[PDB]
Amino acid sequence: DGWNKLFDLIQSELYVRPDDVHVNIRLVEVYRSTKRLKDAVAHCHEAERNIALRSSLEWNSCVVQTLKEYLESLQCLESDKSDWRATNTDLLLAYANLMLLTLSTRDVQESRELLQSFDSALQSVKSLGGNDELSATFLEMKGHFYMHAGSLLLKMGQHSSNVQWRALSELAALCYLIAFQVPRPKIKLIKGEAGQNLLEMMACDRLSQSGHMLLNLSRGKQDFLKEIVETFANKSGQSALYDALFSSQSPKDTSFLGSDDIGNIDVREPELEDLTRYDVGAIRAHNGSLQHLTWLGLQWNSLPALPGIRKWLKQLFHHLPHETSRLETNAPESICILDLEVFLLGVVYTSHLQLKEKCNSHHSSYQPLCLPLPVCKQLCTERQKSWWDAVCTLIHRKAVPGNVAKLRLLVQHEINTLRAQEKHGLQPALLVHWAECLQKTGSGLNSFYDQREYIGRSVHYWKKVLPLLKIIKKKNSIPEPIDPLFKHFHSVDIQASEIVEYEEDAHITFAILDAVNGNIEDAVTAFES
Repeated sequence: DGWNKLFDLIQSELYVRPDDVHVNIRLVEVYRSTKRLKDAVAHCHEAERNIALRSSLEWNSCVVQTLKEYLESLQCLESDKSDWRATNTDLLLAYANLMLLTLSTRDVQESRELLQSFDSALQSVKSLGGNDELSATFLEMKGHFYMHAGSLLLKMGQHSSNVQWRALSELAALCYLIAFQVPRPKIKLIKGEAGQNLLEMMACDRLSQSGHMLLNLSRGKQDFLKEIVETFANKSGQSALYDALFSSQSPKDTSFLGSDDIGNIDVREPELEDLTRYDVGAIRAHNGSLQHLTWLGLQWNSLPALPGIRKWLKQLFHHLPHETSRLETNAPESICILDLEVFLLGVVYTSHLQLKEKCNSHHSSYQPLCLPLPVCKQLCTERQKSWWDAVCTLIHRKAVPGNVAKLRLLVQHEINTLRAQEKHGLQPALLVHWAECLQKTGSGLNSFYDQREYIGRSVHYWKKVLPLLKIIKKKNSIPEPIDPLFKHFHSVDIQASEIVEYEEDAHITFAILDAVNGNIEDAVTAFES
C-alpha cells in the first residue's frame, strides 16, 4: 500500500527533474524492495545516460549493488544468458567508475575493500571467456583494475616514510605498466553505438592516466621501467603486490590478482605522439571537470611539448566559436574557445607555481607532479572552478531560470581578466605566457583564418603587456591587484634585462600577424578573380 503511493511521487517528480541523484536512487530502492528487480537494473542502465549520475559516488554504489543482486536472481539466470552477460558488463563498468570516485573522495581502507571486491568481480567473469561485449569489456576493465591499483599504492605511501614510498612507488609502476600494456578494446565486438564510444573513451583515459604516470615515475631515474619488469614481473612480484594491496590473510586462490598471469610485459615507455591522442580521447572520461583538465595540463609542464588545449576545447565544445568580434565587452554570451584556452593556461600556470611553493616548504617529500589524478587534491581555486563549472553549463545550454542569474554574473566577472580588459588581475609574466602559447599554437595551424584568430589574441595580449614592460623598465612598481583571479608570484617577476628581449618578440609577432593577413589577402583576391 505504502510502496505504491511513494512510487507515484518519485516517478512524477522525475518527470520534470530526471537528473537528481537522490530521487533516482530512491526509485531504484523501490524497484528492489517491490520484487521488480528487473525494472531496477533497466532504470540504472537508462539513467547512466545522464552524466551527472556517473560522477556521483552514491549512484555508482547503488548501480553496483542492484546489479549484483540481479545476477543472483532466477529472473536473470534463466530469462536469458545474453542479458546475463550484458548485466555483467554493466557491473564491471560500474565497479571501475566506483573505484575511481572512491580513490578521490575516500580513505585508503574503503578503497582497498572495494578493489578487493573489484578483484572478486573479475575472478568470477574470467571463466566465461567468450568473444563479445563482455569479453572485450573484461580486457579493458582489467586495465582500469591495475590502473586504479597503482593509484591506490601511491595513495598509501602518501602518508608513509620515504623508504616505504620507494617500495610502493615501484609496485605502482608495475600496475600502471601492466595497465598500459593492455591493448585497445576491439570496438567491433560492442553492441551499442554509445557503448563503442564509451569503451573507446575509457581506453584512452586508461592510457592517458597510466601513461603520464609511467613517465612521471621514470623521469628522474634511468632505465626505470627495465629494473621494474626484471625484478617485479616475476612471480615474486605477484605475491608482493597481492600482499601489499589486500589483506594477505584473505584466500589468494579465489582472487583474480593472484590467479592472473603477468607474462610478456613489453617494458616499453609510452610515446608522446601516442599520449596526445590518448589525452584528447579521454577529455570526456571525466565530463571535462577542471580537475581533470588542470591535471593533464600539469603533466605537459614536465614533458617536451605543450598541452593540446586547443584540441581539448574543440573536442569538448564543438559549436563554440573560435573568437568573438566583441573583444571589448565582457558579456558572457560572447564567450569563445580562446577565452577558455587563455583561461586554462592561467589555471595551469598558477597551479604549477602554487604546487612549487607548497613543495619548497615541504621539500618535495612527494613530487607535486608525480601524484595520480584521483589522489591529488583540488588543483585549482574555488573561484576558478566556479567559473569553469558556470561557463560549461552555459555553453552546453543546460541552465535554469533560477541559475541564469548566477551563471551569467559568475562568468561576466572574469571575462575582463581573461581578455586583458580594465583592471585585469594579470601579472606581466602571465600575459606573456598567454601571448607565447597563443602565438606558438596559432602558427602551427593550417587554416589561414584559424592562424589569424590565435595569433590575433597573441598580438592583443602583447599590446596589453608593453605598457607594463615600460613601467618595469623604468624601475617603477606596477600596482598589484586586489584578490586577482590568477595569483601573482614573485618567482616570475619580469626584470630589466628581460624587457628588451620581450619588446623584440612583441614586434616580431606583430609582423607575423601582418604576414598571415597578407596571405589571406592573396587568397581573397584570387577567389574574386
